[PDB]
Amino acid sequence: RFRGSNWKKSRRLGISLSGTGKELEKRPYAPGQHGPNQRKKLSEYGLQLREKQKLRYLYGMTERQFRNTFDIAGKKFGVHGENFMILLASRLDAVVYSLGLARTRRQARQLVNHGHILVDGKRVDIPSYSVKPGQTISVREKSQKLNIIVESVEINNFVPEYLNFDADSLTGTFVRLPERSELPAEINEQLIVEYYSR
Amino acid sequence: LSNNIEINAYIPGIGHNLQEHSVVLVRGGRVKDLPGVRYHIVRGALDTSGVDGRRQGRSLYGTKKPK
Amino acid sequence: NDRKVYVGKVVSDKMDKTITVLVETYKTHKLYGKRVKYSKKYKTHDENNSAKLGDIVKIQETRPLSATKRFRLVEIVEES
Amino acid sequence: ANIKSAIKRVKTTEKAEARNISQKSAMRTAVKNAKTAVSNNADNKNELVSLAVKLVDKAAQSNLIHSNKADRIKSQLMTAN
Amino acid sequence: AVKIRLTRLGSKRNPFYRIVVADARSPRDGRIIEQIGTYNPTSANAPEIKVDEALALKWLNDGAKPTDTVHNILSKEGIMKKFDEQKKA
RNA sequence: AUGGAGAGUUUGAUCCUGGCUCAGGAUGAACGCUGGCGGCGUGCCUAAUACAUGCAAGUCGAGCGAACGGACGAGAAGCUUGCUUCUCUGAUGUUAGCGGCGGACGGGUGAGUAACACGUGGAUAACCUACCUAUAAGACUGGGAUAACUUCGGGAAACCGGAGCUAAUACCGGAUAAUAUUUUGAACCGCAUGGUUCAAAAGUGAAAGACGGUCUUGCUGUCACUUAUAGAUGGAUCCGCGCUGCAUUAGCUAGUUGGUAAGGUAACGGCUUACCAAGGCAACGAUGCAUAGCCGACCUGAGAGGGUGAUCGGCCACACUGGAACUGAGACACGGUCCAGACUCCUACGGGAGGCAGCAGUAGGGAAUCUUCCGCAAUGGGCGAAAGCCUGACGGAGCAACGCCGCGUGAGUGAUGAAGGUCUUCGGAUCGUAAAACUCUGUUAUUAGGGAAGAACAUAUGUGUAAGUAACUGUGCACAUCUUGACGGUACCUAAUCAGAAAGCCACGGCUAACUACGUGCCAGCAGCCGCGGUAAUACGUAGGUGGCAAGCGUUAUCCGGAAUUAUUGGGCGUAAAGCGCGCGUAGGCGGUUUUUUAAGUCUGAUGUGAAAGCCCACGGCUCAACCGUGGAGGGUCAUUGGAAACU
RNA sequence: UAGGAGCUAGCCGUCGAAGGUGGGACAAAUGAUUGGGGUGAAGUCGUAACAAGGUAGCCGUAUCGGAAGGUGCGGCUGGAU
Repeated sequence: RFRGSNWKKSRRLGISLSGTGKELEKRPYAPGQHGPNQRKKLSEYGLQLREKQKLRYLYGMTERQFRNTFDIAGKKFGVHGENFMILLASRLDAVVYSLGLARTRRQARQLVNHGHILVDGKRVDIPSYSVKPGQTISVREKSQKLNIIVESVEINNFVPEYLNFDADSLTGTFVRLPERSELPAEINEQLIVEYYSR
Repeated sequence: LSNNIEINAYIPGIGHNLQEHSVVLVRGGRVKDLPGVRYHIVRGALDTSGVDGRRQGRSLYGTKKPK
Repeated sequence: NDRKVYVGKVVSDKMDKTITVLVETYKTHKLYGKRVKYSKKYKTHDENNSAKLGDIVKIQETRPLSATKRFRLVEIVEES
Repeated sequence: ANIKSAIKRVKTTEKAEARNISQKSAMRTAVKNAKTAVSNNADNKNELVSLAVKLVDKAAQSNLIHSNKADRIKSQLMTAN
Repeated sequence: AVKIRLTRLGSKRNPFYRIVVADARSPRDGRIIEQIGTYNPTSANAPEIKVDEALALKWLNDGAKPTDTVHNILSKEGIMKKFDEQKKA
């Protein structure tokens, strides 16, 4: 996947949601060597590529994972720009970041692959498994606490829309699927659909 | 070639091991602004090794990736 | 049961009991949809030299009584 | 590396065809003479078939000949009878 | 003769048999006479026996034979147990 | 009607027209460089080139001769009191025959074949069918041989040449009934002809074993056996249509063309033979040439669709070549026979042999495409009740990123300058909240212990029931007792483990997001079109940033979209390419106007209704998924069917 | 006896694959030498055509000249006076 450190990633792309923010220290125009110059844009074909780059780098997958969901967005006959996102919002990638199981997603997306998260029962090793809404997104009882697991539950409450949670060993429910209004405007989801049109 | 057709094939790269009678491999790929010759010579494949002193075009011209 | 009982109209009765009726219909180019007339003579055995010139002969297929004789006679209408 | 069946079959079909050229040749003996002696209204003009229709069904009672060939035999035999 | 067999499906090291009553002169995955039902005995518990026993009344009465493994799931599931009275005609 | 934009390119500068070029997909791809692990497919595309070796179809003492070994009572003792040294009771096994089945299956290949071959729709009043299942006729008689054993010979050889012998459920003669059969009359369609009783010379089976218990056998269970029906199987024959191109292939055939009589085939006839007329076949391109197994299927197209076949299925053809037959129900037979040919091999030189397109392997050629692998555990088939053998089918392992899906190459900090150069009209932000210096997690990985499904289905393990049986095994049918597993202790689970050991590549000119210095002097060289380098190159070559995206990146070649440059949909013919020099005219195509018949063409309605991975919609199985099933949809295209006449 | 009939054998003529040549036909490869074409350099000479390009074109045709061109006869403007 991505496997980086997001401290320069808030300044590199459009946005990538590192933490509270990382651009205010140095000059936030560009990271370096050519930025404060004749500032050139790119095309709308490249803007939808850049709007793809504000969501491919945000969700952290590769292509044909951000791209093979797009043809099943052609199976769901709603708005193609946002019904793509609601199936993209219906997986285990929303768990390892948003509900706080680390100070990031990387230490917690490690924690599912050990078999130390164990959603829906015994074990789901993979985060590409779509969280089919209704299954009890649980936590392994042999990994209850760390320096990261229960810590950011106290920091970040409001496990998002149509995914509830608990402190009962930090288990959720994921009661339904959230809509496009439960999809942030940090990257405009409508402007990915035409780079994949081209 | 194998089928005994005589060509004029462009030898890309700078240095070579192509004095005579080298049992070589030949691609397509025309070099423009050069009449008749419209074939390349695969560097570093059959009986030549590729050229040495390249550091921006390293995958081509027979150079293995450094370290 | 029966056998196939197609129709026709003679072209040339060969010597000693071989009439040759003419069938023609309209096939199309499926790329174009435009149909066009086309012909396919199916040669019938005349049992007793029944059919004549002009006759719109309805015949009936059989198993081969000879090399060409695949069809036998049922219906003859007119003559010129 | 021919297996023992191929060396066994060639000899049992040597002797089975020797049993097949026993009776079929004896039938093709019978269709050479009892065919030639039933005709022209001989001494046994209607009794020669009691060996002919005997033996052409002796070929039919075993695997020597097709039964329709035995039917083909009586077609030209009993037309003369 | 014509006989019931085990024609399989499924990915690597995992069979999905749909049964077929057809001739022995065909290969095991060849062209068939009748694909009656399926049989997936390889599960954790079940043999998953789906059977439309209406046509065993035809074929076993005029030429088809059960053969040594397709015979005794019929004696297990009870397909030929219904045929036991249907052969008792 | 979920698709249909493109980028450039003729100038000193425009519009048209035109091809050409790239952007985008895919490949059995292969190559340069790279390379974590699983879960998955595919795997000489060339030489249908040639082959060493292994090695791949068998089957049954419950057929019966043999003969061998031989348990088996096995004397007297060979007195070494232990063997059989003898005899017969001699089983089982071996043989190796005779015997019935199989050999046409599984497996492999696309040369031939442009065709009924295949596909698809029909048809046989021209159809066959061992075995299997059901239906009835029933199993009478005699029987020589005959290998085996003895005997003679050859040759190191190989394997034979001769003399006498031996059993059968093998085999052959005698009569037995049948819709047999050609002679006499009553059914309808398809002229011929059929249809099912008719009624007659007819016609001949025949196999007997191990055995439940009985009867020193009887229904013969077993498993056959031969007589008259069927069910089935696969195959045959006959007409529709889909089926490459060349007239710089036009005149094609002469047993040909129709018929006339014999064949003979499961049937048909020019199929051949004696007869009759030249006829028949043709520019709608017969004829011939060249090329190619066909279809499903793949694939991209808005649809109009048409290109691939490694795939993966169905059919056809082939088995060193070319002929001829045998046997068998089924062959003109891939590990049968004979002939002829060409190649190869052994030899003691006398004559002997062999046909990898069955599975690996070898050489060859090629750019290249799997281990002289394992096990039959599952399935499936073969003969046998079964057990057993054969599986080089199959189920697995190997090897390959060649390709598909996840997995990786791992984090909260803290200097925007700790040590650091693609620049400086250096002062600097800086690679760079990069990082030393730490919190922490252990996908994989290290490595030491449980372990698994599949692996369930039999025959083995009696009571029975059903056809029941003289009674009972037997056979179909309930148990509940017990069988074995290539993969594999592999996968999986536990713990321990270090933040462990892991991405590469092309430009940074404009297309197109990713730039700057050293050489460099139209040189080296890049080069998709326009083009860079002549001493100030952002373009070359040298090096930091980034960028596109990840175990790939790039090149090469190959089909499609982009592209309506084949334009039915959806192209032009005055000057751009498109009218002969004009005609006249043969064929052909296409024709003014107005009424009525059919329902042919049109368009509809009742169904059957169109193919398996491919294809509509929704689930199930896969950790996701890769990858396999479900439910209708179902054809809405073709057939069986009713119709309607303006317009043809 | 094995004589007839048949059979093994014996001859006797019809058709045969392959062969053997035989003539050709067709196809491919090669051939001392050659003659048209393309690309480059255009090394060279001339300046034909484009300006009524110094003495308008163009077609069919015909002849000469190595070629460019020269002329001639019908037709066309896609030409100046």
